[PDB]
Amino acid sequence: PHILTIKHKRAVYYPLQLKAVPKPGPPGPGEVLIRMAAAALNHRDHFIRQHLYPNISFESPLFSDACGTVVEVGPGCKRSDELLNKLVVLVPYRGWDGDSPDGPEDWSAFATVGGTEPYRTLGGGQTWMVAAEDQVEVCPPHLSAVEGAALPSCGVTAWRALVTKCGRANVGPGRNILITGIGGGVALQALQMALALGANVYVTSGSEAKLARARQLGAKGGALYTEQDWPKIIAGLLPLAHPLLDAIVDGAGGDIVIRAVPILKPGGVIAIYGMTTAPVLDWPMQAVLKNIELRGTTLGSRAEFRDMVAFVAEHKLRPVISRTVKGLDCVDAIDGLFEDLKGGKQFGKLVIEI
Repeated sequence: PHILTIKHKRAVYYPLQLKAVPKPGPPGPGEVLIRMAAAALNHRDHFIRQHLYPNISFESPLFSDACGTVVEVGPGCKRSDELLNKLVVLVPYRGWDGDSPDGPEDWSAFATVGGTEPYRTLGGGQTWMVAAEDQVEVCPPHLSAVEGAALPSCGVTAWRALVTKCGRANVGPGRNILITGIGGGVALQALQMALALGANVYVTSGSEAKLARARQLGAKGGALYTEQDWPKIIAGLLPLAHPLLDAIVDGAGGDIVIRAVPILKPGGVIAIYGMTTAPVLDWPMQAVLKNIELRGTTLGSRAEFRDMVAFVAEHKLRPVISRTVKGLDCVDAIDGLFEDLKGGKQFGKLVIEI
């Protein structure tokens, strides 16, 4: 019965602390007890380690991705027979319900769990977890604990960025979707989802090895953003019957807007979920004239999460996994997965078997 948190140090990097804590008690009313099986590391957790993320905590278990087996259900559980002795996935947030799709109703109530305040009971870096029967969803029956762990926070982000940010009309048969920086956690998730939705999915990478792996997964074409004319290369791959891109799922920022306007249809959506390059963009006047909308997105509503797992459970989508450390005890191995995150040279998710 352990828990994995960061500890104080003094441009910083907090070391990992393995604390032995008592086993959680019986589940309260409407709560379920979860035997943790696997926790996936996410890109957000790297900024927590350098304090570049708001509301970090030296007491909350880390990782926003948790997958475990519900062992005990509490009194008054309406999803009891649905969750008992089954693998479930935690929603990686609270304070965002399905009745407000545009965003959380109260920004002061919304918080991202995992290594942050105030929800110190929710997190993947722990052997046990007690949580509400509404905060978990039934893990797709075809995924292992490692695969289920790699889904929640990067799946609902990609799911929302397609069906709501881009628009279901833009992720269908005959539509052209560019997904920049294939190999990242979020870009891979949408690569599968946009293909299963029926789009003509094209990708962008920095290495020729990552490009080929993307074509192995179903990418109808790709380019290299290291090439000074990558919009024109992607432009050439588009069919004659529809020579333009419908929407873009970018998570790098940079010059994406000024590069993509000439190859994007009027009314094209640039659904941005991250800005790794620079914390600012470049909005040209040609994006205004083309009625182009840069739609920022992050995670998703509670209904969009439930919608997400059901879509993955139906078409049997599986996430690519890069590495996997067998043991929350091995803190040096878990630390190794952090250096591999910073390097940005990866393809798939980095998970930890609990």
